[PDB]
Amino acid sequence: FLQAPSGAELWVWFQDTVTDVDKSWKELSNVLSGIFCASLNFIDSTNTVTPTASFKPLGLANDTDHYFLRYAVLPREVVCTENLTPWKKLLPCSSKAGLSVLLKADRLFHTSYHSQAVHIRPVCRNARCTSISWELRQTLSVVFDAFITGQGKKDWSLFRMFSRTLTEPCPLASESRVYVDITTYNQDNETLEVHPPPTTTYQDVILG
Amino acid sequence: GTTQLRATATTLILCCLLIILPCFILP
Amino acid sequence: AAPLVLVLVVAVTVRAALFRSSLAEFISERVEVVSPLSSWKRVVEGLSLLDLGVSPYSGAVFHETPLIIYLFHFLIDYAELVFMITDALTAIALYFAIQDFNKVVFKKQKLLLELDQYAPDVAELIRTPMEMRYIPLKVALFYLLNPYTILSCVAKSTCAINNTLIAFFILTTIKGSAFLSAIFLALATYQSLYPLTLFVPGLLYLLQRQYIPVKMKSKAFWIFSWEYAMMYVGSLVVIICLSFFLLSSWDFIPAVYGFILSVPDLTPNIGLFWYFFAEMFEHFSLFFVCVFQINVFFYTIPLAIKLKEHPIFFMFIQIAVIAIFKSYPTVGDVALYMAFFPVWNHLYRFLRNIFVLTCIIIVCSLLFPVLWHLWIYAGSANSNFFYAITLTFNVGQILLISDYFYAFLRREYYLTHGLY
Amino acid sequence: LPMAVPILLSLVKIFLET
Amino acid sequence: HYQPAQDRLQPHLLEMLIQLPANSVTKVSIQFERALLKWTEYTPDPNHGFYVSPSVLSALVPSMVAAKPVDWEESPLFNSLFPVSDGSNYFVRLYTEPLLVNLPTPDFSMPYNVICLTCTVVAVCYGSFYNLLTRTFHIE
Amino acid sequence: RRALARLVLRLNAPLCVLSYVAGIAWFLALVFPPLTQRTYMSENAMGSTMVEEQFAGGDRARAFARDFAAHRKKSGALPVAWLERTMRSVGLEVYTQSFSRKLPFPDETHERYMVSGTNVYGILRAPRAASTESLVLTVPCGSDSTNSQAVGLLLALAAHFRGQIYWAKDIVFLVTEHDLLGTEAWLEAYHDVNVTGMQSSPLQGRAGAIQAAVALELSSDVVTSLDVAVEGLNGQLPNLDLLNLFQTFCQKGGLLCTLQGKLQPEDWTSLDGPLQGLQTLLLMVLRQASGRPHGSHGLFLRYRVEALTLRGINSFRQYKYDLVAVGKALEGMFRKLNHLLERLHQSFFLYLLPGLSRFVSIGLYMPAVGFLLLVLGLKALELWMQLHEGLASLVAPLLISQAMGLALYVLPVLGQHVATQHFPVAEAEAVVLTLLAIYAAGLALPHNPDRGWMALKLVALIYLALQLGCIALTNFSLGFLLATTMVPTAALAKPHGPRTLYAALLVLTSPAATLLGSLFLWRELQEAPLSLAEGWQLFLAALAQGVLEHHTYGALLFPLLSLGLYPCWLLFWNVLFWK
Ligand SMILES: *NCCOP(=O)(O)OC[C@H]1O[C@H](O[C@@H]2[C@@H](OC[C@H]3O[C@H](O[C@H]4[C@H](O)[C@@H](N)[C@@H](O[C@@H]5[C@@H](O)[C@H](O)[C@@H](O)[C@@H](OC(=O)CCCCCCCCCCCCCCC)[C@H]5OP(=O)(O)OC[C@@H](COCCCCCCCCCCCCCCCCCC)OC(=O)CCC/C=C\C/C=C\C/C=C\C/C=C\CCCCC)O[C@@H]4CO)[C@@H](OP(=O)(O)OCCN)[C@@H](O)[C@@H]3O)O[C@H](COP(=O)(O)OCCN)[C@@H](O)[C@@H]2O)[C@@H](O)[C@@H](O)[C@@H]1O
Ligand SMILES: C[C@@H]1CC[C@@]2(OC1)O[C@H]1[C@@H](O)[C@H]3[C@@H]4CC[C@H]5C[C@@H](O[C@@H]6O[C@H](CO)[C@H](O[C@@H]7O[C@H](CO)[C@@H](O)[C@H](O[C@@H]8OC[C@@H](O)[C@H](O)[C@H]8O)[C@H]7O[C@@H]7O[C@H](CO)[C@H](O)[C@H](O[C@@H]8O[C@H](CO)[C@@H](O)[C@H](O)[C@H]8O)[C@H]7O)[C@H](O)[C@H]6O)[C@H](O)C[C@]5(C)[C@H]4CC[C@]3(C)[C@H]1[C@@H]2C
Ligand SMILES: CCCCCCCC/C=C\CCCCCCCC(=O)O[C@H](COC(=O)CCCCCCCCCCCCCCC)COP(=O)(O)OCCN
Ligand SMILES: CCCCCCCC/C=C\CCCCCCCC(=O)O[C@H](COC(=O)CCCCCCCCCCCCCCC)COP(=O)(O)OCCN
Ligand SMILES: CC(C)CCC[C@@H](C)[C@H]1CC[C@H]2[C@@H]3CC=C4C[C@@H](OC(=O)CCC(=O)O)CC[C@]4(C)[C@H]3CC[C@]12C
Ligand SMILES: CC(C)CCC[C@@H](C)[C@H]1CC[C@H]2[C@@H]3CC=C4C[C@@H](OC(=O)CCC(=O)O)CC[C@]4(C)[C@H]3CC[C@]12C
Ligand SMILES: CC(C)CCC[C@@H](C)[C@H]1CC[C@H]2[C@@H]3CC=C4C[C@@H](OC(=O)CCC(=O)O)CC[C@]4(C)[C@H]3CC[C@]12C
Ligand SMILES: [Mg+2]
Repeated sequence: FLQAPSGAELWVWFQDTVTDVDKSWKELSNVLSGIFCASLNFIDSTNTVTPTASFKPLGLANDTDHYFLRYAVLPREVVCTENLTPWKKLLPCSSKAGLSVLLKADRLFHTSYHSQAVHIRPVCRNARCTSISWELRQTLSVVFDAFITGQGKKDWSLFRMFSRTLTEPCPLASESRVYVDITTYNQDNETLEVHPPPTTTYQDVILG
Repeated sequence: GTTQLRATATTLILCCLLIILPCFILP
Repeated sequence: AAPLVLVLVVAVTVRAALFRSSLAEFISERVEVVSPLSSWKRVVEGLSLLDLGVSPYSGAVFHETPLIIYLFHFLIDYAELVFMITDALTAIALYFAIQDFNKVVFKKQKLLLELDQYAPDVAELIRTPMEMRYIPLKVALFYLLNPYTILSCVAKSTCAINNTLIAFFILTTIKGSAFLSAIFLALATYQSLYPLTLFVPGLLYLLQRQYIPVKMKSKAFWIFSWEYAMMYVGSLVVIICLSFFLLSSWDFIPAVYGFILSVPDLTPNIGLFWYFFAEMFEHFSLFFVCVFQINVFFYTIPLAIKLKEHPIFFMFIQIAVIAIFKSYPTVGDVALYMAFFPVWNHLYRFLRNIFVLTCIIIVCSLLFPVLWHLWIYAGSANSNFFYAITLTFNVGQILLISDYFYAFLRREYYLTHGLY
Repeated sequence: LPMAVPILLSLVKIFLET
Repeated sequence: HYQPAQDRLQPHLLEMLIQLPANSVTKVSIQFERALLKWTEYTPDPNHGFYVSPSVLSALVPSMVAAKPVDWEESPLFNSLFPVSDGSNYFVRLYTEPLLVNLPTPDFSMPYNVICLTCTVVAVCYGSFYNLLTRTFHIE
Repeated sequence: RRALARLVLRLNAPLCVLSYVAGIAWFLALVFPPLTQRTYMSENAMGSTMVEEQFAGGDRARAFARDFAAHRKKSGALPVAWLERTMRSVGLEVYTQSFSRKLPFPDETHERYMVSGTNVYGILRAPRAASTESLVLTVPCGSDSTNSQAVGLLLALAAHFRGQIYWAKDIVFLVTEHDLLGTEAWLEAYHDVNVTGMQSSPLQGRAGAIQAAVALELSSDVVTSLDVAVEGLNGQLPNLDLLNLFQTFCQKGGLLCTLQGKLQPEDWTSLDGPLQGLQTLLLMVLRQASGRPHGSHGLFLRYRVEALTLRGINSFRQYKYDLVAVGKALEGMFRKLNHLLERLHQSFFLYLLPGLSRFVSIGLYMPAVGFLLLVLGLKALELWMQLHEGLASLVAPLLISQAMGLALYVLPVLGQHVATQHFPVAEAEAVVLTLLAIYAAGLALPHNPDRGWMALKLVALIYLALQLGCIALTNFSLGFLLATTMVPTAALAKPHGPRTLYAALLVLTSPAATLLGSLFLWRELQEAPLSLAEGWQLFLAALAQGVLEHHTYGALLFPLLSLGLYPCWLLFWNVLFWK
């Protein structure tokens, strides 16, 4: 669904009203370093690039002038609890309720893959899409290895994955759902087995 | 423990100075 | 002459055979043979960058002058033919320059023999036409068949072109031609900054040839020196201004001359600047780079003081000093002043420490590839091994040049005061 | 120091001669 | 589109729009020469190597089946990450592996000795030329 | 000065003899405590940490060994389908590489003319890290009904390693085919360097920059002693840290590990200990001078990856160690290698080993070669000053010797098709016979005045000193072995004197004679004598193998010798027989 390069990756889109894109880039990189407890102050002219045809805006865009785009990546940056705690403290529930309680530092980093992302972009306020609304999307993708985590158990569970089970939804959220992929690519319209009966079953064309 | 970077005064400065001065200037 | 044609044919055949061999790729990538300012891959890269609309001087790979890019835009094909022709042309220019110099020095010797200015019994030191017959041929043979020159032209380095320019400057200076000598010296200074030091030897030889005493009270000396200096400066200014218009920008001046003077690459070479500045405290970087680039221009004035009446030996020593203390030295640069050795081989009897220094130079040269391979590819050696080889090579070069200088001084003293 | 050893000798010789 | 790097001021940037033929593997290779840096310009672990940033692959991969227009406020959050322009194509941004390359390294313990040795080599020429230019021959 | 020159003239022979004896004695003193040092760790990344081995899959390794042996017997070659299924079962990311090559001539020892094979390797992607570093555990498998236990233990180790999270580097489990040929093909394809002309399918999976490798050869259910081989291709050696890592686990696990097949205790009693030290040092010197890759690890060192070969032997010794113990040692070695935070740069890369736990660095054995080169330098100085007391006469011997060296290099590989048609000999034997014939034709000089011969001998001495020093820097053992035999005869040779004695001394120290003496010394050191007939047979086999390896793996012994050391010796031959 979402892929990120190893280490830190920061690409930003400045407004057309800005003048010193590089100065704002440096200031923003230092501020983000302070916010997320990562050594993003190492983003310099030696790391920064300006893609000419890649990394188009992910939200509503009147025009695409790449003069206002900066993209930097630090492949040796590490991610740990020192970076997850500021990330977890930016959520309204802040790991006290909802799905954020499943974010246990020990279990999340006992994984083959682990990515923490913060995306800010403008989206359509309504279906007419005549107005601008600001969206913040904080995502966390992990992959649990079948041999390391399972150790031959061959049965998966929320408790076995996160050392914690869901108890209550986040009271602030207007939608808190868990989607479990149950598609069998070879079997004739059969589905995977889930112990608790799901609320509903939803089918659509995802990733082709 | 460790070692800081310190010049080898006796080993090299003396050798590379007595390779120049007595070889060329003084005698 | 027939022997000159035979030597030219042998050299061209050897160069072509090595061009078509499988060792061309190996030679082309040698740090001793190519340099950041003279590699052929960088010429191809800078020519390819212009096809993309990118100025070749916006990167850190291309460091050659606009004249080279103009020459190799038309002559990107037949590059090996171009370099073979440049080597042959350098050989021809050196041959004729030395042939005229031999006549000039024999006329001088006959003059002081008629005036009886020499010692009563210096017959052994007297130069004879029989001994000078094959000196011009040996000068062209020590350059064409030098392994350094063969490698430098098989690798397709512009060092061969810069050597050709210096050789033509020597030829024009020896054959009068103040205008052509100034133009060729300006062209040589264009490619590398250091050859501007040859201005004093060229001026001294021109004044001696035109029979103007080099005296402070003399006015003809000042007039001729001013004409030569103005001619040189004008020929350099015109070249700079003209080659500005090739890309309509001044970015070549940094990428070439600031590169030469500031040594930003720090890439291994036979020189002494690569490690000194890799292993260096940043407190004294500016001071020591200033001192090291002063070193090249340091000896021209004191050498002119002692060698006022011997300008060609002064030019040979200056070429050797440039080749030794250049920021980015090359075996091709070293091979230019080893073409002058047959000229000064009459100094052999007064040459001490010749066998040991020649053996050291040969050992260091053969040991450059072996220790470079051990450091880089085998991984069992450090940069210290290569640094030690460069130190020994440069010490051998310095001692050899000072040894020839000492032999020259001994011969002059014996001629003046009396051999026993 | 190798630069200054012969220079000082020359200056001392000049001082003695003057 | 290619921009050249400047020492200590800019990285190399190289963007290409390649057309991958069906049922094929396309190899994109470019040559590089490792550079020797100053002894203070290396990382605290200089024998570990230097990381080359992972490459970015943007493409419109064809899809097995066509996707209907989606409503970002009535669809799962994993389906609204990227805007969809064509029904039969979806956008993917793959990142390749980081590359660990080793540069040639100086000694890191030889700044004083190298200064001494190179200065001695220079002083050899200085002293020899000074003697030859200053002193004059004498008998006995 | 003139007095110094006269003193050199008067004392050339005693000085040369004293220098040669000093070099020989300095080499023979390398095994004594003042010069030899006990090995130490010197790498804190591996010496300041410890590992607790939990390898218990000793029955899985045996079951895998039986299955692999049965499937190899059924297939008649390396079982690819079974290997790829078992690696998938244990959880590796299995791949397959198919390679092919045509040898210059039939290889009698390995019974191959055109080699086609497949390499099977599975990559254990390191969790919590990107694929940037790699460790290789390779089993050299050849058509010899061996290494099945090694393959089983490799698969069991992979199964144990797969379930762990503490891996900072990917682990490649490589099962080669056709012994070192498959390893060379895999390395060439992995690094995308076409160094030997091997044909192979493109690699689809890589594990990043390889940092260390261990080659495992094991053909028994239980071992009685582990053996470590360090000398690699072209006399190259791994970092001493890898050897110290291997040796430090013998004490930990109570294992009995030997170097060169010799177990040298730490008693170092002056009566017997230096003799075993000298035996091991001489075996190492000969093995390093041969320049051939003795195990699969030898081909790894060319790519700046430190490699080791751990053979297992079952040799009647009562205390038989277990496959579990061997697996524990391998697991500890790989875990400590994983503890490395950078490439191995500490310890040493140029050394000699007079024992498993003793070493001599380059600054302590270099005088042995330098003293021998001092003889050549002194003789060259003497000849120079005697000359100071002829282009035409020199150019003919120089060109003839260089041309005959070039013919010795180029002709034998070709002409086998031509020679076999006319002569009742095989394609492989024709190469060796042509080598010998050209070697003798060099002795039979066609073309054949003091200054001429002094000049030629001076040139030859300078050339020989250059070659000996340059070889000694890259391969000390080869340089020392060549110097010890050629320096005394090169110095002694001159037309005025006993010509028969000088010719005998020159022939008996020619590179072919040096190779024969090296083979005899090697067999004598292995406590296995040689008669003249079997010694000649082994010499012919060595010639064939040395010619073959130059093409197959890129060994420098054949080209270096036949192009530089043979013409240089022919120069001394022409000096002895001057016009
Ligand atoms: N908790 C607690 C803790 O612990 P504790 O307790 O504390 O404890 C522990 C600790 O410990 C430690 O300690 C420390 C450490 O350390 C570590 C380190 O590491 C690193 O380092 C390293 C490095 O790497 C290495 N490399 C090394 O190196 C070295 C250095 O360093 C030193 O210094 C030295 O050694 C060097 O060297 C030197 O210096 C040398 C110089 C001196 C001398 C000079 C000379 C003079 C002159 C000469 C003569 C004269 C002339 C005249 C004559 C006549 C170095 O070494 P190397 O490098 O090895 O090497 C050396 C060199 C090189 O080589 C050379 C050779 C050359 C070649 C050849 C030549 C040429 C030849 C020619 C030919 C012939 C001719 C012929 C002719 C004849 C004919 C007939 C007639 O180098 C050099 O430089 C050299 C020089 C050069 C010179 C010269 C040139 C040449 C020649 C000339 C002569 C002659 C010729 C001519 C003529 C003749 C004839 C004629 C007649 C007349 O070092 C180190 C080691 O040690 C580092 O680190 P890294 O990691 O790397 O990095 C880091 C940062 N990033 C550092 O830093 C550190 O520190 O440990 C140690 C140990 O280690 P190991 O590993 O075990 O070892 C290794 C070894 N390899 C210790 O020791 C210490 O202490 C601490 O620290 C800590 O860690 C701990 O903790
Ligand atoms: C004759 C013709 C002409 C040409 C030629 O021949 C033909 O001439 C020949 C001749 O001319 C040769 C030279 C002669 C002189 C030689 C000098 C020699 O250096 C000395 O070499 C000794 C060898 O025993 C010692 O060095 C040890 O070398 C071991 C390897 O062989 C290391 O193993 C050990 O260091 C280890 O370090 C880690 C510790 O845990 C270990 O216990 C310790 O074993 C080193 O010894 C260490 O050497 C260091 C210097 O590099 C320090 O001195 C250190 O001391 C420590 O210092 C600490 C404080 O700083 C203190 O707390 C601690 O207690 C001390 O232990 C000392 O242990 C000694 O040391 C060191 O000097 C150098 O290698 C080579 C050398 C140039 C030779 C090179 C080759 C030549 C030119 C030959 C050449 C061909
Ligand atoms: C190809 C890659 C690496 C190759 C390395 C080789 C490069 C070496 C090139 C140049 C090094 C030379 C430096 C010193 C040159 C000396 C110049 C010179 O001519 O001095 C001459 C003196 O020559 C010498 O003394 C040097 C000779 C002694 C040692 C050299 C000979 C042995 C070396 C050979 C080794 C290789 C042999 C292989 C086959 C040739 C003067 O001679 P002359 O005056 O004509 O005598 C008559 C008197 N009236
Ligand atoms: C006659 C014509 C030519 C003759 C010879 C030509 C070929 C010679 C070429 C190479 C021979 C030189 C041998 C290289 C010496 C290597 C020694 C070395 O590097 O040691 C290293 C340390 O060395 C040093 O400290 C300084 C080394 C200075 C070397 C100076 C002498 C080298 C050559 C001198 C003359 C050689 C023989 C000459 C005879 C004709 C590593 O030391 P270590 O043992 O690992 O560490 C232990 C504690 N520090
Ligand atoms: C044909 C010949 C006669 C031309 C002579 C001109 C050179 C002597 C000048 C022209 C451009 C100069 C360079 C222009 C820029 C720089 C960068 C400068 O380094 C910096 O970036 C520092 C900038 C700062 O100090 O603010 C160091 C001097 C250097 C190499 C200059 C050195 C002197 C150069 C080569
Ligand atoms: C051009 C000719 C006719 C005059 C003689 C040249 C040298 C004797 C000196 C005079 C001024 C020096 C330059 C003065 C200033 C600089 C800037 C300096 O810039 C840096 O600090 C970057 C390099 C570094 O610090 O390592 C590099 C050396 C350089 C080019 C110097 C190199 C050596 C130079 C050219
Ligand atoms: C390289 C130079 C210095 C020497 C020339 C080669 C030698 C290493 C070879 C040439 C002839 C060989 C000898 C030929 C015959 C024999 C007899 C044979 O010994 C025996 O008869 C064993 C004892 C017994 O008689 O029962 C095998 C060893 C020996 C001495 C050989 C030992 C090795 C020798 C001396
Ligand atoms: Mg270290």
